Amino acid sequence: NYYNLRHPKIEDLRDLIALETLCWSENLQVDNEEIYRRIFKIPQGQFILELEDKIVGAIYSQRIDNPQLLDNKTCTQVPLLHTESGVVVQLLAVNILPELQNQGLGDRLLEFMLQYCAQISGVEKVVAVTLCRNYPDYSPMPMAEYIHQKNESGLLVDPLLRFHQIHGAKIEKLLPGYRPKDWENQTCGVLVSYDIQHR
Ligand SMILES: [Cl-]
Repeated sequence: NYYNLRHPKIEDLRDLIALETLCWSENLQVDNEEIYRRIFKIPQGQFILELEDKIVGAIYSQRIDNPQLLDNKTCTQVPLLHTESGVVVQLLAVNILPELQNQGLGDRLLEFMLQYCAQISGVEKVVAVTLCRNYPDYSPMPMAEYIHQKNESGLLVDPLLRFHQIHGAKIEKLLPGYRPKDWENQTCGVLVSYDIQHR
């Protein structure tokens, strides 16, 4: 329960690759080179969660000029969009070791990140391209309808979209072809946005 939150160092590389493998299927993982880019080129944009000298989580980001740039892109191209002075922070992933999920860690990490981005000079907006977890249970309902499907009390039915919703995200739109290998979601990412102006 003794947690530390810090920016990554190069030495974290192998543990963060290990975290990537544990958190995502092979088709959904980013490659080792991208983990290295984040920690070498943009350490101020990433946060690592430690539990007694062991990494158990990470939240990642980069800065881009505007969300429209994400249209018609794949996840492997989006690193090329990074700009040092971009007014939009793009959250790239929230990773929590599966054995430690549903303990509020993701919640705390996202909140911290959101607060942190709100005080970065020049940053106007935060967005993320996330994805559904349970679309195969609802197929063939169109994904464009599914991503807004709320139960009777109003939380989104999809647990990954709900996570963003409960932290103040607005579901913007589908991004077809964002993840060519994500066949359960028919390649589609989901763009969400955070209004950070109150922060
Ligand atoms: Cl640059």
